Amino acid sequence: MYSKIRIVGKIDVLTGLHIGGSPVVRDPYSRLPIIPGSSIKGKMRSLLAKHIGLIPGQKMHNQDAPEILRLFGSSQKGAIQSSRLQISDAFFSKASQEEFDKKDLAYTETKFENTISRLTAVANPRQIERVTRGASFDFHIIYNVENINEVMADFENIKTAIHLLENDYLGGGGTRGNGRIRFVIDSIDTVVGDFDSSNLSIK
Amino acid sequence: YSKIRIVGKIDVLTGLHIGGPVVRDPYSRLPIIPGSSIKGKMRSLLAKHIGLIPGQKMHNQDAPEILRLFGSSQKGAIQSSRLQISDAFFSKASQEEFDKKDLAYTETKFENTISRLTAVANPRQIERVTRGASFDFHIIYNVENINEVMADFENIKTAIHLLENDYLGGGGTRGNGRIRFVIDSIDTVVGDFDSSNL
Amino acid sequence: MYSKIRIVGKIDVLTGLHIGGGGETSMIGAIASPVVRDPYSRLPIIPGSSIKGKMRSLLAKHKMHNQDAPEILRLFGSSQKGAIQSSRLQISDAFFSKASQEEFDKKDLAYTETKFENTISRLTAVANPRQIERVTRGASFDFHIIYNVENINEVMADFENIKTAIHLLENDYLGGGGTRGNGRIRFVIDSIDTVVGDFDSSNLSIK
Amino acid sequence: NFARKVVEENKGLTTSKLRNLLELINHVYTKVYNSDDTTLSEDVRDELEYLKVKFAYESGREPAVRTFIEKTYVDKLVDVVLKKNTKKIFLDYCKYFEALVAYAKFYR
Amino acid sequence: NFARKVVEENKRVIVLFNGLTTSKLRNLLELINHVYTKVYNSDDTTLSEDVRDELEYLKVKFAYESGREPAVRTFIEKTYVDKLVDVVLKKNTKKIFLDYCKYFEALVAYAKFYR
RNA sequence: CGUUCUUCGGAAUGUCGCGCAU
RNA sequence: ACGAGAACAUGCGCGACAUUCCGAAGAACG
Repeated sequence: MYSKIRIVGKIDVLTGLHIGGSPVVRDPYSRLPIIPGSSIKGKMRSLLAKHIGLIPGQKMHNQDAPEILRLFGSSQKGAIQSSRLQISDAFFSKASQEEFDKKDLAYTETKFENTISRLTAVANPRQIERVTRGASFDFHIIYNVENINEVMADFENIKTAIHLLENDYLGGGGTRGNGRIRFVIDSIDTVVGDFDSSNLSIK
Repeated sequence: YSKIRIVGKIDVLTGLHIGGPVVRDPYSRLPIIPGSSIKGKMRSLLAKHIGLIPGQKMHNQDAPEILRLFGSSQKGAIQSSRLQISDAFFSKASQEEFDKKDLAYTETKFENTISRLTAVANPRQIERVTRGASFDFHIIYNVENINEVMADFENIKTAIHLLENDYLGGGGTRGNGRIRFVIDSIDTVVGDFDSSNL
Repeated sequence: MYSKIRIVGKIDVLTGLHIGGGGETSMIGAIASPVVRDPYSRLPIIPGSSIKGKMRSLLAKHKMHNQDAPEILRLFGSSQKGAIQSSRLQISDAFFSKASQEEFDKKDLAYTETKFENTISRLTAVANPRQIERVTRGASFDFHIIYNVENINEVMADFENIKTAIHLLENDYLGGGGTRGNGRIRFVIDSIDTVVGDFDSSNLSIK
Repeated sequence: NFARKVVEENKGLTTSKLRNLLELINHVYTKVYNSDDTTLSEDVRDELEYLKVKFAYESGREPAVRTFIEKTYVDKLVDVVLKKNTKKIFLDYCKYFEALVAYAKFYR
Repeated sequence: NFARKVVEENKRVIVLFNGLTTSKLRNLLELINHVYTKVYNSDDTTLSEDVRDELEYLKVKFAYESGREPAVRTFIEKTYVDKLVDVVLKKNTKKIFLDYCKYFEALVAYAKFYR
């Protein structure tokens, strides 16, 4: 009996979120900003890999700790491990869409910036499009239970990754203010299988 | 790998101007101090405090302390930034203090721009946040070398001491933007690092 | 060592100081010349812009701003394309001092007083009333400026020029008008110290 | 709206008085920006009441201002903002006043 | 098309539209870019009321910039930009506005091309 | 009482631009 | 009694790093 645990929630951008693609990444059918699922997956994987520890002189993403390789997937020759985490694209929520339609907000902002070159003491203007602070994206991740005995350790690692990500930023110019996000988990239930995930939490 | 949060307040001693009409958070129309403004001003002030080689056109050739702290992009020496300055929003305490009084969050300052050789004034109208308004600032520091944490927080303290005596954007030369820092709590939000001495 | 020298002192107005600022006033009467007031404390303040502009203009006397003398172009900054210079003088707003506020609260003296004037043409001999808000003579403002030490050798010359400029500001008027005698100002120095760096300003003074 | 036709038909109304009246609108506009309410605010209502009082004295000050007010129906539009009680209508009126100032500059 | 013809007719020795540059046009082109984004968001065969009002404001801005800048006035009179704004306003269709924005885009593109 | 009633410059720049398995 | 039968173009991978909206500018004139 295959076990899949669906974790649904919201990502509330505590600060402007700029996932480029300087236009943001937009869902062409609705022309609304989204968070690419690969952005969440990569940021979580990088943070959790640094927290667990990096093998000295590492080159590839298949050399991380076996914890990282199990949950985030491995493509190593012969030793191929399926990815437990399936992090979907986070789409702009309907509730925040209504709250932005009120007040006639655009759902995006064009932050004006500049860089003062040291030699000329001159400034070079730059416009960075960002998602406004109020916005929330509905995020939906799926966990595959390959090993029933490892679900607890895996969810501890997921909680560690989420906690690091909250204190860190999602993709963008994070070191300069952009990208701060906060996860609010709405439900954690096994969509598929007999597994009892009612005792599980990642935030 | 530990993360220590530096959450505190920034109170404007004079009018604060950061162009964008001051930049405001669109969601609540409240003025904000962009994290990039604080980061750039601190980095420039600290790089001035440390030596500057005669030519730094690339902006990456600088003191290794600066590159370690604020981040680098030198090809083959890409160093991750440890500081992550974040947008200082309008504090709710200051918001309610201004709401009790008949006081607006911003003000308009009028300036003449008198062209001396022609003796003709060219008036200009600037929007700047009134003094006494406080923005709550939030920084994250990622420790990468436990040996260098003391030196990095020394450099952060020096940068903040420089910035408290300097201005933050606008015509600071004409007297806009002087701020004072009031750090509340420095605690390690992630990891086993101890923040008692910080 | 990027040393910064902080100068803090007092400014006492010998005549009414008028520095205008546009805006709206609740219950606005016939008076249409309100002095600039700090919104938070509703007190008259002197904008560092006024002091910087007045001192720079006086020094320039003593098409654009960027063509002035190098000393004026270095202390107060520059914007010439390509040759952009930083500004070593950072004059800030001189807010209403607490000592003068208490001195006014004693006797309940008004901070700002309204003065009546007129201009009359000889041919018609018809007057035009004018009511001007002038900051009362007893007020004093605490001013705080920062001198950034970027060149070590030029700091003494810069402070000599600032002292000359401070004298020029004292001799001349600020704000409303010299021919009217409004805006006479005096500068007293409280503490000049190098807050940042290894620099020492024991001998350096602006007066 | 119909600012173009009226400003062309009526082409000592000086841009100075228009700019003063525009500044008074600016002050109300900042208040309606601070208000951030769909319904018309009571303090904003006081602001526009004193604005119509200022319109009257302006008319008393200069006949040219009065001709402008009567021909452009600015006071009647102020009555409209009150009889409608919304902020969108006030912002429309503020734009119309701005349009009269712009068209006046363009045809000058 | 028409845009190439008018830019070629207004070219001068390089001087375009009596000294018009991209910096002078930057404000108006940013306003028109804002208008376009609102239209891109809109999913309605007919223009909204808000977009109609702010297109009237764009016409006002064209008049104001022309009054301030002789180059922009020459550009408007030669390129029929303001009259085309009136045309799309009276037609009131999203596709016609997108065609007009395409026309402006071609104008600025060829202006840079011959610059 | 009137005058100007913002203006002068910079508007992004440098890099990677698929790599690893079959 | 179909040159046929069974066989995911799939696995891994953050559109990211460096970036001050800034340089100057008296609400002034008789």
